Amino acid sequence: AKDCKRESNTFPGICITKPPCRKACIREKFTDGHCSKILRRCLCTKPC
Amino acid sequence: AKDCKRESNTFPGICITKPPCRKACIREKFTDGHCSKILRRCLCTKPC
Amino acid sequence: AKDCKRESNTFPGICITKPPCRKACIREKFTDGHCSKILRRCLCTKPC
Amino acid sequence: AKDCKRESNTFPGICITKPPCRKACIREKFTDGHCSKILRRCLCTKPC
Amino acid sequence: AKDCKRESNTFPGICITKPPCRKACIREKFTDGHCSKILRRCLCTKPC
Amino acid sequence: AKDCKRESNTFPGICITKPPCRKACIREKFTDGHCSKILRRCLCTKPC
Amino acid sequence: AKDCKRESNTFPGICITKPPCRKACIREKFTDGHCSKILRRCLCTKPC
Amino acid sequence: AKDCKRESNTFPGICITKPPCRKACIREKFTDGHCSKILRRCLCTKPC
Amino acid sequence: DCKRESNTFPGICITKPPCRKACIREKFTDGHCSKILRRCLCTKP
Amino acid sequence: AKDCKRESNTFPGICITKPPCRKACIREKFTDGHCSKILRRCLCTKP
Amino acid sequence: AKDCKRESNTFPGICITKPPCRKACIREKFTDGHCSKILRRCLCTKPC
Amino acid sequence: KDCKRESNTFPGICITKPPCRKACIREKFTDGHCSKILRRCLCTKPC
Amino acid sequence: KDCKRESNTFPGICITKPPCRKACIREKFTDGHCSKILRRCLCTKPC
Amino acid sequence: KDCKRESNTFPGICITKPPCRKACIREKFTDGHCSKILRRCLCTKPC
Amino acid sequence: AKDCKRESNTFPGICITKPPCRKACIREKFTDGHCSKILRRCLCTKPC
Amino acid sequence: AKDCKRESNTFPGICITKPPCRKACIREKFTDGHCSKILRRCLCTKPC
Amino acid sequence: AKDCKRESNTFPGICITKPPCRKACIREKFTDGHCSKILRRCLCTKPC
Amino acid sequence: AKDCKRESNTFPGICITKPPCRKACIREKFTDGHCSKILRRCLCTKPC
Amino acid sequence: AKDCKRESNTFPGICITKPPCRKACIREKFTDGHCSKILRRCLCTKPC
Amino acid sequence: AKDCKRESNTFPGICITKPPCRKACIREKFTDGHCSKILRRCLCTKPC
Amino acid sequence: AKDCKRESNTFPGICITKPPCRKACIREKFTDGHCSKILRRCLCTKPC
Amino acid sequence: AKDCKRESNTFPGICITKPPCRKACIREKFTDGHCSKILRRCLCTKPC
Amino acid sequence: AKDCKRESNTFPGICITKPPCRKACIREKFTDGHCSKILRRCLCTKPC
Amino acid sequence: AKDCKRESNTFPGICITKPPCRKACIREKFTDGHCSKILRRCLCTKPC
Ligand SMILES: CCCCCCCC(=O)OC[C@H](COP(=O)(O)O[C@@H]1[C@H](O)[C@H](O)[C@@H](OP(=O)(O)O)[C@H](OP(=O)(O)O)[C@H]1O)OC(=O)CCCCCCC
Ligand SMILES: CCCCCCCC(=O)OC[C@H](COP(=O)(O)O[C@@H]1[C@H](O)[C@H](O)[C@@H](OP(=O)(O)O)[C@H](OP(=O)(O)O)[C@H]1O)OC(=O)CCCCCCC
Ligand SMILES: CCCCCCCC(=O)OC[C@H](COP(=O)(O)O[C@@H]1[C@H](O)[C@H](O)[C@@H](OP(=O)(O)O)[C@H](OP(=O)(O)O)[C@H]1O)OC(=O)CCCCCCC
Ligand SMILES: CCCCCCCC(=O)OC[C@H](COP(=O)(O)O[C@@H]1[C@H](O)[C@H](O)[C@@H](OP(=O)(O)O)[C@H](OP(=O)(O)O)[C@H]1O)OC(=O)CCCCCCC
Ligand SMILES: CCCCCCCC(=O)OC[C@H](COP(=O)(O)O[C@@H]1[C@H](O)[C@H](O)[C@@H](OP(=O)(O)O)[C@H](OP(=O)(O)O)[C@H]1O)OC(=O)CCCCCCC
Ligand SMILES: CCCCCCCC(=O)OC[C@H](COP(=O)(O)O[C@@H]1[C@H](O)[C@H](O)[C@@H](OP(=O)(O)O)[C@H](OP(=O)(O)O)[C@H]1O)OC(=O)CCCCCCC
Ligand SMILES: CCCCCCCC(=O)OC[C@H](COP(=O)(O)O[C@@H]1[C@H](O)[C@H](O)[C@@H](OP(=O)(O)O)[C@H](OP(=O)(O)O)[C@H]1O)OC(=O)CCCCCCC
Ligand SMILES: CCCCCCCC(=O)OC[C@H](COP(=O)(O)O[C@@H]1[C@H](O)[C@H](O)[C@@H](OP(=O)(O)O)[C@H](OP(=O)(O)O)[C@H]1O)OC(=O)CCCCCCC
Ligand SMILES: CCCCCCCC(=O)OC[C@H](COP(=O)(O)O[C@@H]1[C@H](O)[C@H](O)[C@@H](OP(=O)(O)O)[C@H](OP(=O)(O)O)[C@H]1O)OC(=O)CCCCCCC
Ligand SMILES: CCCCCCCC(=O)OC[C@H](COP(=O)(O)O[C@@H]1[C@H](O)[C@H](O)[C@@H](OP(=O)(O)O)[C@H](OP(=O)(O)O)[C@H]1O)OC(=O)CCCCCCC
Ligand SMILES: CCCCCCCC(=O)OC[C@H](COP(=O)(O)O[C@@H]1[C@H](O)[C@H](O)[C@@H](OP(=O)(O)O)[C@H](OP(=O)(O)O)[C@H]1O)OC(=O)CCCCCCC
Ligand SMILES: CCCCCCCC(=O)OC[C@H](COP(=O)(O)O[C@@H]1[C@H](O)[C@H](O)[C@@H](OP(=O)(O)O)[C@H](OP(=O)(O)O)[C@H]1O)OC(=O)CCCCCCC
Ligand SMILES: CCCCCCCC(=O)OC[C@H](COP(=O)(O)O[C@@H]1[C@H](O)[C@H](O)[C@@H](OP(=O)(O)O)[C@H](OP(=O)(O)O)[C@H]1O)OC(=O)CCCCCCC
Repeated sequence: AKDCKRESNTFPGICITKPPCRKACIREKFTDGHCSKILRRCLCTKPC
Repeated sequence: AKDCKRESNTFPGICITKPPCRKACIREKFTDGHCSKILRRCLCTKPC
Repeated sequence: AKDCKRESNTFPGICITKPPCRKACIREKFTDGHCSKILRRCLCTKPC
Repeated sequence: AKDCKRESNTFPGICITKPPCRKACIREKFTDGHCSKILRRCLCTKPC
Repeated sequence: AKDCKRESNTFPGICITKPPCRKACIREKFTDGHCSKILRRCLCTKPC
Repeated sequence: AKDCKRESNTFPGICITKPPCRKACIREKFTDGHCSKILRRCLCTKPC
Repeated sequence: AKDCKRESNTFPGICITKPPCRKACIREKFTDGHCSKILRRCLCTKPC
Repeated sequence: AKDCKRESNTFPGICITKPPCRKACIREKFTDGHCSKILRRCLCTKPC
Repeated sequence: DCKRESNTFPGICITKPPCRKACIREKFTDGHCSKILRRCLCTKP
Repeated sequence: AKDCKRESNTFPGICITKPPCRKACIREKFTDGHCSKILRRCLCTKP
Repeated sequence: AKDCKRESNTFPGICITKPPCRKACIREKFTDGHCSKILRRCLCTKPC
Repeated sequence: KDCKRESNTFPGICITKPPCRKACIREKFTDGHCSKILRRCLCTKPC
Repeated sequence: KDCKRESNTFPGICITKPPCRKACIREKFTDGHCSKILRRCLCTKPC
Repeated sequence: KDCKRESNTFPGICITKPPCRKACIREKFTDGHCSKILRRCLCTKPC
Repeated sequence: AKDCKRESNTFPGICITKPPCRKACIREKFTDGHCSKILRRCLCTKPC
Repeated sequence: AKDCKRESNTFPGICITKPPCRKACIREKFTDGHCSKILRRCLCTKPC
Repeated sequence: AKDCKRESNTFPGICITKPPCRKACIREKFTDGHCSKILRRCLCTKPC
Repeated sequence: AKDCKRESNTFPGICITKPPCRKACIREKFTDGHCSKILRRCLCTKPC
Repeated sequence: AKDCKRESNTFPGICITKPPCRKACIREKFTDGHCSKILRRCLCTKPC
Repeated sequence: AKDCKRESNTFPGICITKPPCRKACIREKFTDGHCSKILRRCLCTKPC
Repeated sequence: AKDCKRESNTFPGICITKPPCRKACIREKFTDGHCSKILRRCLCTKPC
Repeated sequence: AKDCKRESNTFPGICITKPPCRKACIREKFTDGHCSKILRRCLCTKPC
Repeated sequence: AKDCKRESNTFPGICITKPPCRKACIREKFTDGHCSKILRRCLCTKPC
Repeated sequence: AKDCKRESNTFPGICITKPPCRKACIREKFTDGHCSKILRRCLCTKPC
């Protein structure tokens, strides 16, 4: 069972590396964040 | 804009109608559930 | 669930990053904006 | 002036004709509803 | 509140982005213009 | 070389013949109505 | 050369035979009328 | 409804844009010209 | 040879003799029914 | 109505555009030529 | 946001529904099991 | 095979294996390799 | 409404209703009408 | 075929056969099946 | 409540009327035969 | 060539794989069963 | 529930009726032949 | 010299890779098997 | 086994019927040719 | 020009890189092998 | 095994058939020419 | 190696065919010009 | 006007930040070096 | 004045960066090599 997921509302650029997307997701009260594989979107995750 | 989303862990088959996927997601402590477009998965949603 | 969606009327080009589409949607009396997955269109959103 | 659009949360089955989807959308405080052409979803619309 | 629709009689090329189709429709006494997704036609709209 | 068209909101079933679709469109303040070719929808038309 | 063509505005039924479709076209200020191949529509023709 | 139409006799190739087919129709004593949807033919329209 | 649909034929073309006479009145040499649409198709040189 | 139609005999290729079939069909002593939509046959026509 | 993952060694066929793969993974000392999206493989998951 | 999971601690792009392998051992894994296309640091440990 | 079934005894194309109605009554039905498009003799009787 | 009629008690859209078959049995029919395109619950019984 | 269906192997033409197709199906030890709606095929039926 | 086929009367769900529909058809005194192409129906077959 | 199928090598035109396709298939050492539903191809069949 | 073709009677799942379908077709006394592009069916082949 | 395939090099037009493409492929020392379904290409086949 | 082409009969899974597909095709008496662009199949090539 | 390829600099229109594009590439000192699949471009090829 | 690329400053409309775009780039002191695949822009190239 | 653009020929790895790409482009006789949005390519820019 | 393109025959891995693809292309008697945009293939270029 993976965590929930919602695209970041504060991430401005194109998700290349994981640490930058995690930093923006933590502002949105998420526990982690990673880049989408194809569209390169910053996806925030949290235990649901 | 959306809310937190995750695939259903308890949905048995193909998601075609919404009520069967909604009832499975509410049992998983979610608020709603809808069918994915192509693979017809039962995606559970809840406010983040 | 999701918010109410509509395509932007003032967005100039191709939706590649979020900030250019969010600002164009906010000027259209919306609350947020994001890019369409394939056609890369600026989609304006706001709570129904 | 296109309306804002969102998929119905209450329409159970597959959208084939307009009246059943329009009934579920108007019940959700929307002004109209129509079927998607390929996937046959019930899309609710209301002015915005 | 869905608007009517008629293909533009003045659009000289292929509907690739929205602004040039919106401007060509306003000159035809229409209120909005959008591109058809497949054939890339400029479709004008107005309240009806 | 066409009129402004929009799908009917009151037509109950499948558009097979023209009169039943034309009557529902004139009631909707349109001038004429015809069946769509493939999906068999009642399309209301009126001069732009 | 080939005659100009337009679908009949006043044909009530399904274009099964040519005599009934031809009579309706002449009442619409046309010279002849024939049934379409697939969708069984009453097409009206006149010199051009 | 619609205007009486007939395929152009002088348009040289494939109908891609509207003005090139429109000009070939006005030279054939017509008022407008548009491209057919799938076969991409130059169709000449004029008021009946 | 050349082919054209009949304008004088009143109904569905089931047999050939009814369509053959209707085409001869149209100054054609023969008339036969289409395979599927059951139309009276006149033929002439 | 319609004009008398017959498949062209000189033109042996596949009817892609209208001008090539309209020209070669006339050289068979007809008045017009066009392409069939599906089979792309050069169909001759005359009154 | 994801657990430790490996393809099942005891799942015979192609993963279509979740219950068949989940039962095979638990017998392999795993906590869950889900189908891959494209290749439809039975992937077993357990907390790292 | 082993149990696989993407590294939570690798900072950049997985260019070579040793840097990702060390970062996975600090996450209590036994090995790590680069993803073939996206160049991610995937940690591996025996299940 | 009534229960519907295509006539098994009607010989040809359903052009007018009375010929199809007579054939349906012989099949222990109450009425029969021609279909819109295919012109079939469809029998009707109360379920 | 058997005498068919659309169900007057089936509320939604016919997708699977069991839910429509039960509605037709309550309507004094023997079986029920979905229409192929419109997905309507058709009730069948021996004429 | 249908019977066992199989397409005729002896019908030589297009299934226009039913008596010609029913006769050819009886020679194939089938009890009945009817025309298919769209493709106009001779379909032979018999109790399963 | 083909066998006599009739849609299954006891198949509860939707035909994705052959074994589930084959067992339902053998249960109905048929010899084999397969999934239809589009509507995913379970079709029972047996030698005529 | 079907026989082995391969398209005819010698069928000259469009498969409209069955006997012309069956004749060309039997000469090609097949037992039967029928038309393809849409593309109107002559398909030869023989027991595998 | 194209081989004859028939759908597999024994292949359970959905044809994604060739080895699973080739193995099932070989057990059915066919020489080869492959996946269909769109519907992902297992099709067996052997010399006619 | 399946035959080796290569597109025809001498076929002049658009592949509609099989005999024109088969004759062209045999003129190139292939054994058979067929028309591709969508783009209508003349494809030659020959045992590898 | 282009070589004769046939899908590999022995390639295990998804064609990501070329050398794994080349080695399998050379073993099958072909000269080279490359991956199909979308479906990622191993295609064996050799002079016709 | 594909030849060295470059788009034609002199081909005027949309590549439909091979001879017109092949003739233009021979003028440009190439050995062969074919039409691209989707965009219908004239691509000149020659041995590397 | 690769040349530099800049959009044409003088190309008026939409890049459908290559010859018009290549000629417009030579007037801008470039060596070649070609259309973009999707946006149909006239991209000029010359040795950088 | 717009500056010419070309991918770097000496930048050895994947770009993430701008300064490393600018230094590589200036060595290649360019005036600036920015990195592509998605593919992370070091693109060199200089006035045409 | 563009060059001729051909995919590398000897590039073993995924085309991530350009210098590795250039080396593989120069060994194949090409002048330069770059990575493809979507499929990340090593394309070799040389003057025609
Ligand atoms: C040439 C253009 C062609 C269009 C290319 C289509 C462009 C395209 O592929 O991106 C679209 C997007 C995928 O985008 P992307 O890969 O970046 O995002 C992934 C995707 O959302 C998965 O569904 C997620 O897994 P899950 O759901 O949480 O389990 C995954 O989350 P995670 O696992 O990483 O945490 C995400 O990374 O998905 C679609 O909408 C289907 C499009 C339908 C395309 C239908 C094609 C048959
Ligand atoms: C590249 C093509 C493939 C892309 C696949 C990408 C799959 C995917 O993500 O859904 C998109 C589409 C849904 O089609 P569908 O007609 O049901 O839904 C329409 C679609 O969402 C349009 O984008 C909407 O317009 P817009 O957004 O407001 O502008 C339109 O709203 P409106 O007109 O009523 O206002 C909707 O009706 O699906 C496919 O194209 C093929 C399905 C594949 C499986 C087919 C199974 C039958
Ligand atoms: C091959 C591409 C397929 C993608 C779909 C193609 C993309 C798409 O949007 O489809 C619309 C199509 C239209 O069908 P339909 O004939 O009913 O509607 C016609 C269509 O809107 C034309 O564009 C209209 O002309 P125009 O615009 O005013 O000039 C015409 O009006 P008029 O001329 O009579 O006045 C209308 O009659 O319906 C499907 O095929 C859905 C089948 C889905 C099957 C549902 C189950 C899966
Ligand atoms: C791939 C594109 C083709 C399909 C989509 C095409 C959809 C579309 O564009 O509508 C046109 C067609 C109307 O068919 P229909 O036979 O009623 O009308 C004919 C048609 O309009 C021809 O184009 C006319 O010739 P032309 O143009 O004036 O020279 C001809 O005039 P005439 O010369 O006889 O007097 C008319 O008779 O409708 C379908 O094909 C639906 C079949 C699908 C039904 C569903 C089947 C599953
Ligand atoms: C195989 C099944 C075919 C049966 C279906 C064939 C049915 C058929 O023959 O119609 C032509 C249609 C394409 O015609 P196309 O879309 O270009 O032209 C439209 C068509 O004529 C409509 O009927 C018109 O509406 P209406 O009627 O006046 O109201 C419409 O007028 P308008 O709206 O623009 O003003 C026209 O735009 O189909 C094909 O030929 C595709 C060939 C596929 C390629 C295969 C051949 C290589
Ligand atoms: C059916 C048709 C078959 C042909 C379609 C062939 C297209 C194709 O299938 O590719 C996808 C394939 C497997 O995809 P598939 O969706 O089955 O498996 C997913 C994939 O392994 C992800 O990487 C996993 O996420 P993550 O990494 O752990 O975060 C995910 O785990 P989880 O989300 O469940 O936790 C898995 O479900 O993997 C490739 O990249 C091959 C190179 C692609 C081609 C590269 C082109 C350059
Ligand atoms: C192939 C493309 C062209 C189609 C031409 C092919 C010819 C064609 O159009 O077939 C029509 C055929 C029968 O139509 P037909 O008019 O003969 O008979 C009517 C039909 O059975 C309706 O379903 C009934 O409605 P309902 O019982 O009251 O609910 C009606 O009952 P009633 O009211 O009289 O008592 C009957 O009269 O219906 C199909 O199978 C759907 C085909 C899909 C149509 C394709 C849509 C594009
Ligand atoms: C979802 C997209 C929207 C729908 C788009 C497609 C719209 C469309 O195709 O309509 C089909 C619909 C009936 O289709 P549908 O499959 O739902 O209903 C079947 C139909 O009534 C047959 O006639 C019945 O057989 P029969 O008669 O007893 O022998 C059959 O009974 P059974 O075998 O199950 O027991 C029924 O299941 O009604 C029309 O025919 C209108 C003519 C349409 C063409 C009009 C041309 C003028
Ligand atoms: C995805 C779009 C759908 C098209 C897919 C095509 C779907 C397909 O493969 O069937 C062919 C279809 C049916 O033809 P047709 O009406 O002659 O045959 C009927 C059909 O087999 C039904 O399934 C039968 O009911 P059931 O099964 O026993 O319950 C019915 O038996 P019954 O009830 O009378 O006893 C039969 O009458 O005709 C076309 O070609 C559509 C034009 C397609 C050409 C498209 C371009 C013009
Ligand atoms: C538009 C026309 C649709 C008519 C489809 C009518 C129903 C139908 O026939 O489906 C088959 C087709 C392709 O499906 P698919 O690729 O899985 O199967 C192939 C197809 O049957 C070809 O016809 C075969 O070649 P041939 O015949 O031996 O020459 C080929 O065999 P081979 O070459 O490998 O040996 C098969 O692999 O699917 C669709 O077009 C629409 C599905 C999209 C989803 C539908 C949802 C609505
Ligand atoms: C969207 C459907 C529209 C109809 C498309 C009908 C389906 C269809 O056309 O398949 C082919 C396509 C591409 O296949 P793919 O790219 O893997 O393989 C290429 C393809 O075979 C080309 O035809 C080859 O060129 P050519 O012939 O030698 O000149 C080329 O050879 P080369 O260049 O490498 O040397 C091959 O690489 O695969 C799909 O999209 C399946 C989507 C369905 C997936 C269903 C998943 C559920
Ligand atoms: C669905 C997306 C639509 C397909 C997109 C298909 C588009 C395509 O084929 O290549 C473009 C893109 C490269 O993106 P990338 O950002 O690296 O390169 C940009 C591109 O060159 C633009 O043209 C430049 O803008 P402009 O012209 O000078 O104004 C821009 O330079 P600048 O502005 O910074 O100076 C460059 O950054 O590649 C992919 O999409 C990766 C495929 C992964 C996803 C595959 C898609 C399924
Ligand atoms: C229309 C949908 C896509 C059809 C693809 C049909 C075409 C096809 O199969 O390959 C194209 C593309 C690979 O593109 P890729 O980026 O790898 O390679 C580029 C491509 O070959 C261009 O055509 C080249 O330009 P040109 O031609 O020389 O001018 C360009 O040369 P250069 O500029 O670098 O020097 C190359 O870099 O593959 C997909 O889009 C699959 C994405 C997912 C699609 C799968 C959807 C299910």
